[PDB]
Amino acid sequence: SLNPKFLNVSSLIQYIQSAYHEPLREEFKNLTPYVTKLSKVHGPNHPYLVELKETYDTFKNGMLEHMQKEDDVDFPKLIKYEQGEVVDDINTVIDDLVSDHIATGELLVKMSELTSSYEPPIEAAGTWRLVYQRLKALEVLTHEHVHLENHVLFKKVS
Amino acid sequence: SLNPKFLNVSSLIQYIQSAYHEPLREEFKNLTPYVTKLSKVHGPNHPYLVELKETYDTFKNGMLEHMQKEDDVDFPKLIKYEQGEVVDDINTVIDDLVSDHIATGELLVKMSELTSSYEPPIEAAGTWRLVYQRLKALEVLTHEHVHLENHVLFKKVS
Ligand SMILES: [Fe+3]
Ligand SMILES: [Fe+3]
Ligand SMILES: [Fe+3]
Ligand SMILES: [Fe+3]
Ligand SMILES: [O]
Ligand SMILES: [Zn+2]
Repeated sequence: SLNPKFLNVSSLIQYIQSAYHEPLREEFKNLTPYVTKLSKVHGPNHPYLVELKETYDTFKNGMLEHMQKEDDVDFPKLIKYEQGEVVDDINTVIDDLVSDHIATGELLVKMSELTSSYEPPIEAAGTWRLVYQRLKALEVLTHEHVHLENHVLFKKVS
Repeated sequence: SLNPKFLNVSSLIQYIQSAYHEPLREEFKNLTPYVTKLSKVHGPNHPYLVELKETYDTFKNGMLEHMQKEDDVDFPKLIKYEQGEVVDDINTVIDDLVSDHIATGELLVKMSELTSSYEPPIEAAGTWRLVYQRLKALEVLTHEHVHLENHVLFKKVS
């Protein structure tokens, strides 16, 4: 059980990528077909499952583009700033990054509302219950991720 | 709390250095005079105290040179190996580094045995109680330090 205090910016970014980015990206690939099946089968008579599908999709692609910007563009800046080099939009960067976290957040709220905190109705079975199950764990994984970035990584630079 | 398995060999090595190596060095600066003093004072009265001074000093000079071996020659050889460059001598390193861990190992046992189990007599006061506390302190940081290397960093490359 590491103390993050002792991880520098470059290594903490690494941990965030191995523990959160790469695990999230993979799950978004495995879950997505289940989430679309649930909406195609039981959406016809449960419309909220389609709102769930549509919301999950938006949260999903929101994450994936966001991470790409962090990995390929914005974490490199967070490093070179703490590596001394002049990065004059460091405050801009960090601001857009929380704008993104906030927004993905109120999206996770929406999914948690629609599912009633991921408790299936009894008349759910099979896919329906797995979808809820995995989303709940994804909601948890996403909160940890962003809390680590927000309250650890973004404070080492500012 | 953070999971060390997700760090790669180079991020983990940085962690070892900040969290363990640089602390241990700085503590050896601070604690060494007290050991010598407690040995000088109540050491005649009780000789096992000077057995302790000489045992601690051996474990000190040991750790110190062994961490410089890792910092200057062997944590490089491990990074360059994880990075894909051709490092033979790799298991020769991993095997000497545990040769030195197993060493500090049975040595820390003896310091602990010498000093009841870091239990100070009823005669002890001031100097004598600080040293035992700071040693049992130091004794546990080394367990963490050499358990991290042994079962994470070394099992990463192996
Ligand atoms: Fe991220
Ligand atoms: Fe993020
Ligand atoms: Fe070490
Ligand atoms: Fe070591
Ligand atoms: O993220
Ligand atoms: Zn797109």
